[PDB]
Amino acid sequence: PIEYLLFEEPTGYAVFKVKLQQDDIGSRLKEVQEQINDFGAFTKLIELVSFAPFKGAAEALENANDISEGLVSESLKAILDLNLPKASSKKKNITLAISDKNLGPSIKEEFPYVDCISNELAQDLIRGVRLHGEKLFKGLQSGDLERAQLGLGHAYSRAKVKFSVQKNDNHIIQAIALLDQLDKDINTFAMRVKEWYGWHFPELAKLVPDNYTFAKLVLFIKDKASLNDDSLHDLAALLNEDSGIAQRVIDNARISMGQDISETDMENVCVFAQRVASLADYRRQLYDYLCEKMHTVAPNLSELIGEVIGARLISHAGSLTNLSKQAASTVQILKNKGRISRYLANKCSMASRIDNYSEEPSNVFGSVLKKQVEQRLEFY
Amino acid sequence: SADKVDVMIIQAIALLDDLDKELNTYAMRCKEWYGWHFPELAKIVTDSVAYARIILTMGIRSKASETDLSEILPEEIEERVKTAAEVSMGTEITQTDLDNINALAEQIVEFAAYREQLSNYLSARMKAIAPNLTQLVGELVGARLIAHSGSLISLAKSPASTIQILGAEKALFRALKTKHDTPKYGLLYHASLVGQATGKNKGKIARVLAAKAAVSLRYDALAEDRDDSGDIGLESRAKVENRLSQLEGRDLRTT
Amino acid sequence: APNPKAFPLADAALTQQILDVVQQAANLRQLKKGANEATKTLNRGISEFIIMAADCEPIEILLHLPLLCEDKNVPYVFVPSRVALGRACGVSRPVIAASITTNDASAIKTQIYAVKDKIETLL
Amino acid sequence: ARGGAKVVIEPHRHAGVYIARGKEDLLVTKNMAPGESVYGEKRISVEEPVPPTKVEYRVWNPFRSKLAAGIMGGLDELFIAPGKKVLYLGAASGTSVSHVSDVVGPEGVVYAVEFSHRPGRELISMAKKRPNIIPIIEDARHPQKYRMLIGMVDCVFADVAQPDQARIIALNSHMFLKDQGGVVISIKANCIDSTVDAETVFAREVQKLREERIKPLEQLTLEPYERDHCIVVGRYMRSGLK
Amino acid sequence: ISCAKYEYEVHANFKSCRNIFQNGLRFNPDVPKLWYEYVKFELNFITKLINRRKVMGLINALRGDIALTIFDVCMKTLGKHYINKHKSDSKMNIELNKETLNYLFSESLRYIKLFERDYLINHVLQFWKNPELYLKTVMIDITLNIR
RNA sequence: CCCAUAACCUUUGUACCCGUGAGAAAGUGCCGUUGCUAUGGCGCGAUGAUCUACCCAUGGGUGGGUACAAAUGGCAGUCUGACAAGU
Repeated sequence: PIEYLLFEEPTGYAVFKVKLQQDDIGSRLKEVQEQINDFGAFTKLIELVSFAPFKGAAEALENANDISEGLVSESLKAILDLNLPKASSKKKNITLAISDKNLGPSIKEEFPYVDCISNELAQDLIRGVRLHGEKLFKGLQSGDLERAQLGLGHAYSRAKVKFSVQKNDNHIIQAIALLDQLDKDINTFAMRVKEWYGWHFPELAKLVPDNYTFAKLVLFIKDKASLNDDSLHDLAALLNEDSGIAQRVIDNARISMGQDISETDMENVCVFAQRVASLADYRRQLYDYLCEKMHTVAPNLSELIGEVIGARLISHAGSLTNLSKQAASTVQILKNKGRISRYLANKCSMASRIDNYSEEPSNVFGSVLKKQVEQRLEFY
Repeated sequence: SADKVDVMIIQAIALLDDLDKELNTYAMRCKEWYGWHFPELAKIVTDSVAYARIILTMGIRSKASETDLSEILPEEIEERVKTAAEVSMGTEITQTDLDNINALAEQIVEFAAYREQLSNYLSARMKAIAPNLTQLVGELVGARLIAHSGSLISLAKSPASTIQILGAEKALFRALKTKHDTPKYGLLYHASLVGQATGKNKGKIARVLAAKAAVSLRYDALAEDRDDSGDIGLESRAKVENRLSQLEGRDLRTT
Repeated sequence: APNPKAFPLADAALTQQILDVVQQAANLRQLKKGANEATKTLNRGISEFIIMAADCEPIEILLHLPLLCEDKNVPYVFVPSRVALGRACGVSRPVIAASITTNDASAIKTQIYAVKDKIETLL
Repeated sequence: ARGGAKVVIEPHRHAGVYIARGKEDLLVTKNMAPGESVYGEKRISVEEPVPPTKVEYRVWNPFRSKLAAGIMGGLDELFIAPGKKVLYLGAASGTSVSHVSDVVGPEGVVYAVEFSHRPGRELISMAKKRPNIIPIIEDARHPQKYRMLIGMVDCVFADVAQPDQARIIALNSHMFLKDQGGVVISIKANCIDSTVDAETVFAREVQKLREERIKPLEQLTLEPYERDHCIVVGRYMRSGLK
Repeated sequence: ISCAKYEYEVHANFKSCRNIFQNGLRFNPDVPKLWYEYVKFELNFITKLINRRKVMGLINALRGDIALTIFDVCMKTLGKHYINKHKSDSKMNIELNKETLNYLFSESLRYIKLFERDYLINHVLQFWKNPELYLKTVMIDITLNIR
């Protein structure tokens, strides 16, 4: 006598009402197990009654967590109070199939008059419901159970392990790869700025040391035909009239016999140089961001060597974890130079281990290893 | 008129290629850097620029669920991304990480805008340098022709067959040397007319197009007093068009 | 409140048993002694079982070894005292983790297997 | 056996497993998250015919997987196909759950189950790289505490070393395994019982399957790769074992 | 609400419509529409009660606190549940704090629009003391004090 | 399109080079605190001791191996040539 059953789902609770029991003594035979599987007989057995869907991902997480330990959440109490009829606590309780013997006494202590059954026959029915899924629901299951299943599994497991940023290092890896690409494109696009500006004007493209400030100079100085002493002092407000480059290349522009190029071409040189300027600035910003994220993630390593070098290692060895797993000699950083390097290798492997497995790690041990290798270098 | 230098054109084509490569790799990095908060967004909206603008608009999945996004999406795609926003398997992210992802996404938008600017520049510039050939074959393929063969003048002096086979030299010299049937489209294959034909008519239209392009080029690189109206391009285009209608009218199979 | 990460240690009885067998292995060259020597052996795959001190300053620099041990089903036990492990291994200095390696030309095979069971029940 | 030497891919008898012929033959499976190898195995790249894209395959090490040992020894029918769901008990890490997700492919799933926490954490990061591996970090003795997260999986692969490995597989396959669904068991006899003969351990464990209503089809000892293991391939029958 | 409507305005069973309402709130403890409607019904009922009192008189601060206790628990539930919506650093924590405050002021200003009357609004502002919004609050305060 | 929008190869520019697991050194020994004795601390190591081509008496000039850049340096030579379609 199994009057109702309670199926908890990735979304919401459902309470089914049984109509025919299956037999009890002959519960094992081939005929009766094949009727668990085949849907004509199962729909003779179970008729859906009620279904309260969960309210959000946060409650579905919380309620799965409560089922996992054993107590009864308020939504489960709500639906049970809606569906069960009020019978005597001594004579003829209302039965209920559940699939968790430990979930028994929590239900029983709330409602005194509900006797929870989980025998072979109840387990049988619950298996049947889980197999026949969503056909039984007459369409009510709003929401895609498959995607709910994925999300709920991930959220519950992530919360059991307390997954977070300070141990997350994939940010360090991606920042490294993107920094290398930025510097590659920056020097390439510097080459092309310098070539267009040189093709009308070779000598600043030979005589400016820094390509970034050259890009500022292209953004300010339009061409060799736009020249004045206020621009001289604006370069002085920029890098150096101390060198006298501004005056000298006024002379060079007065002697520069390159093509006086068209205005539209000058505007596109302008745009491309400005774009390079924005990119290089962005690179510097990301570099500082990388330093800060490292001081969160693996402070001891960073203080032991240097932030960007710790980044190099983490990207090589693949992640912080694999850096920890790595044998302390085969870690490679970049005669007696070889010996100090190998000693430092041992040290930085150990410091990486302490960063990996701690929580909010030990800049004091960053300092300890720092002074130790400093003494060895002092010997060297 | 100093606005005629094939040198700036040919290096412009090279830089256009570089732009395409770098833009794709940066959006790859952004899509998976962010998907580490919102995973299935990439697969649902595969476009780089649309992705970057989504990252500018929203920053948190539920923030997107509240916010309009439909400026840059069709609404069914909007519904998918809103629901997957409601339940991703993804995490939440801290503010500094959203900050630098955000700055990356706007930098992606800026390369897209820069490329469009460069192509508009190039189209106007080709209209200035070789407006007949531009008016015939389309200015992208015209610029690629000039880029490959180098000087506009040397391209003028090539015959018409070699303008047909200006792109496919590897397959050409392999076929010639090993006694095999030489390739037949070449670099013109991306013109709109040969992208308009069907089969053997693609091969035939590439002959007619290469010949009329040689006329157009020679009128452009040598006629010192050019009126810049591209009329030889327009005339010969009308000729090639009419050819295409005749070929595609003909029906190979019985009535 | 939950289990600390040094779990499992050993009782005094298991402690003296293990220190006994690790001494006799060090006599007969079945013992790879020290942190990264234990690590290299757990990468090669040729190690019976792992003995890790829990006294070490800090705990963490050897705490990396339970990952590989549980990756390869090779059992590990914390002994309490690192100078007791130096005691048993018979080298002059505190050894934070030693590892008893596999072999068959071994006068101490079945003694090792007995203690390996005792560990794997303790887990 | 070098960083440049080419090989000729070919497909196996199984579904979703490939062989890389060459001077020496590799058992390989197609990657899902490309570029990034997980446990250092040498992945093999190919080019395939939109302008083309490089696609990439991964070598499967038998000495570090107790499943590719079974394959590379010979199995009549393995129950993992490229469309299915594999419940995976005892998933210590990527070392094999990655490859099972490669041969399950994007349509199916693999529900990796593990109890401890540090391998759990590593499993979570990898699972974020791979969309199929739903990580469950619960004890496997009690399936009832995650009966909401899993539905009706189509094979159960089992890698525990517990001495009650029979009862744990029986619980999980009653709860979840679809009827007539494959069950792949990696017995390690020294762990399951350390005193008796390894054969005796196999007879007892196979027997317990049979009165747990898993008809065992097939049994292999996987000898040159490991000593004393045996994978038993069986079928959950549930309606008349005979 | 449809069920409540049919049992109250057709058959007049205060027990029945009451029980409908407390049950439905146990099922949905985070919908302002339902909270609104329950406060509404209690007002309608007590207005019928008070008119029954004056018509008995013609032929021959407790209820407001009922409504406002409903308001109090309504605010508690709404705050808690819209915290659980969006559920981890200090800046976004404070950001959800102000956003949730914004949400609850929106619906409580709605409650004002629902709205003896000045006594009720007094209890509302008591609830409030228990920046721009501070200004908007106090300009409403002087406006209602005039009113 | 298997990519002449490329690869090779030479040539120029820019870089580097030949696991092991237990040994290492041969009242002061040191510095300083104390007046006419108390001494402050230091005096190795599994939390890693010892091992991984040419000339001019720690120089430069040789020599090849690996990686980044360029080139109007190469491989490397630009298809056919009068008929076709309708009735």
